[PDB]
Amino acid sequence: LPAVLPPLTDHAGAVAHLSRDPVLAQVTSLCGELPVLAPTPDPFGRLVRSVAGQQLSVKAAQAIYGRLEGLPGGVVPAALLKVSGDDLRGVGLSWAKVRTVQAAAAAAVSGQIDFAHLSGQPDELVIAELVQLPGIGRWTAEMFLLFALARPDVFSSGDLALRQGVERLYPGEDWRDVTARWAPYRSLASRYLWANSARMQAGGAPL
Ligand SMILES: [Cl-]
Ligand SMILES: [Cl-]
Repeated sequence: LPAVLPPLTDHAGAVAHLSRDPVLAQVTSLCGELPVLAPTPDPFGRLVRSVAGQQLSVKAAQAIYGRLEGLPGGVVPAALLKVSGDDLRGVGLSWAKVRTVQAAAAAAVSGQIDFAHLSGQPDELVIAELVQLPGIGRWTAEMFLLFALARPDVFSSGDLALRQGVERLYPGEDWRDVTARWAPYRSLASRYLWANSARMQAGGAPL
């Protein structure tokens, strides 16, 4: 299993590598600079945030996480296990999200997932353990690795927007080939695909 690649501290090297693909050379120059992501000091809390916010507006997502933070002991595994399913519903969580949050907390206290020690674990091992939680599939696990843990080399082949972008920009090409070239910077490449979609949604000119 590939060794864990550290988060980027700057994007200069990444953009030069990606810019070897003339499609990304254009996309990166049209979209400009993207902020450098810092790996979270609290993977558990960031997982709960992600789960809680799913399908909600940005303001609603922040609000509900704020209500979780307000429960006794906050967004900490042992504390969350002492809150009733009824009081978790009470903060506004769907039953599906209650079950996911309880399952994640339970996995933390039982040692099934060691959220304090993810940094040494290869992407696929972290993914496999997250996937075993109800309501967390591969896509959610991969989004977590990319955005929460700031891992540099994640291409989520289940992300509709990424796949549509590759289809659009590289018609007739094998996506596995296209995206392999971007390694070891598939996460930044993905973020530039999402940025390009947002650019097009704002009225931008196509490639
Ligand atoms: Cl909800
Ligand atoms: Cl998922």
